[PDB]
Amino acid sequence: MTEYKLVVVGAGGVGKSALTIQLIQNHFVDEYDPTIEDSYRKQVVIDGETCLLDILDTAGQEEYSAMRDQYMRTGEGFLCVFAINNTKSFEDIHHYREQIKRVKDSEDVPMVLVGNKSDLPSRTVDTKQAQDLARSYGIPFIETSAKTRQGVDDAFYTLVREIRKHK
Ligand SMILES: Nc1nc2c(ncn2[C@@H]2O[C@H](COP(=O)(O)OP(=O)(O)O)[C@@H](O)[C@H]2O)c(=O)[nH]1
Ligand SMILES: *S(=O)(=O)c1cccc(S(=O)(=O)Nc2ccccc2)c1
Ligand SMILES: [Mg+2]
Repeated sequence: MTEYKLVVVGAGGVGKSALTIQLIQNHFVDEYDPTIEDSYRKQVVIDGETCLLDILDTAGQEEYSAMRDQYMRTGEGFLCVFAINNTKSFEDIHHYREQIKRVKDSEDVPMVLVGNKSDLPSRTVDTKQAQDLARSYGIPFIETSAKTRQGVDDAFYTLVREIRKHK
């Protein structure tokens, strides 16, 4: 069946592991070693079609590793994640997006900007700010909460649909 290679990038602490574990396993994890990089798998149905998702959840110390580069080159779509309560993580988005364009040597790369931790009231990044950034990159912006599951499926399936159309 059709397989999709997705990569979740963003500053440490933004919820990459929580988002991926929520999608794959339907559990919210509040204590996941931030140094663990791992690939996750799940069969899902998207628009009536069964497909296999392969998802790389990234750890900071592997950023410039050869193995990370292999996964990035073969990756087909990228979630760029920040937390809506952490301005620094939002400021960092350009760094992750720049690395993707470099490794793929392309402007036409499926990506979604993800604003996570939407269930937290102490917001510091406005949705309008993130939509403007998303617009400037030509990508969708999806609000998520790994805790409540808000937008989790939407974020990953939107990326899959982007890849599906890109193919
Ligand atoms: N309230 C809330 N906490 C979250 C959310 N996503 C992640 N977290 C928490 O943020 C911390 C870091 O998340 P983690 O998945 O380890 O981030 P990573 O470093 O990007 O993998 C953990 O304490 C998680 O419980 C969310 O959507 N809502
Ligand atoms: S890894 O051990 O090279 C690995 C584990 C599971 C799946 C894959 S993959 O062939 O599907 N490549 C990939 C690339 C980007 C994001 C996820 C998976 C590789
Ligand atoms: Mg993690």
